[PDB]
Amino acid sequence: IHRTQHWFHGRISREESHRIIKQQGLVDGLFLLRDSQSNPKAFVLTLCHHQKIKNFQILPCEDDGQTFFSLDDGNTKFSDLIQLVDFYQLNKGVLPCKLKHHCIRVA
Amino acid sequence: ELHNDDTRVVRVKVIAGIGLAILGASDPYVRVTLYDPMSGILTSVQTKTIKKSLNPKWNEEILFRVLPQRHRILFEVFDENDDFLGQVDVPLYPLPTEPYTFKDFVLHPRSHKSRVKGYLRLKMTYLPTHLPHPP
Repeated sequence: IHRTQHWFHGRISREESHRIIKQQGLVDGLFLLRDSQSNPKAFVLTLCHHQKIKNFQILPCEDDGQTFFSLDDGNTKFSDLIQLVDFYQLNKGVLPCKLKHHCIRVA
Repeated sequence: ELHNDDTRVVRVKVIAGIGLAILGASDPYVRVTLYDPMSGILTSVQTKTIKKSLNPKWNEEILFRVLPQRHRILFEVFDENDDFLGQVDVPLYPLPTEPYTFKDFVLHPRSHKSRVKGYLRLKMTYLPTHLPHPP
């Protein structure tokens, strides 16, 4: 589970995640994943690029009993958040840039 | 999960469809599906659609982190107008490490009512005190 993943920050707010990204340098490709505050089964990719912070909702869908996740309306689907991060570290897709450095969790 | 040191990154070029099956008004795209036969789909990606073509040139590139000996990639060509235009299902080993050249894979039907023809041109190569818990 992504709960052991260093890029996963769990239940922090939008505001908190922006504060974290800024404090750790506002560098291109700096990112973190967290829980969505608007959907208990969704997550959010928070990503910095050109000194701007974007939030991408990662929505679940069920295909034949198994949950898949997507931030681009099903064009690109993943069995879990680990696959999602591995993919966007290697491909830009709809993102402004590839995922590069994760933010370190803050107490 | 922790990083798996057995993983490699495969560069997948989805180049073109060749001679796909009156007007021939198909709008083809490829659904590219990385999966583990024993546990299921890991990542699925769709190329762009090309309008009104039986010889679409996508020239799209996709990188996957994979377990060469276990994972496989299924390529499915669809008519966005989805109707099935054929599939190619490959292992991820052996592949050369990175020029090397493409292969024109035969497209296969998936059912007796499938009528598919032509090839899918692909190139695939490998690239060379404590943390707080999340609330």
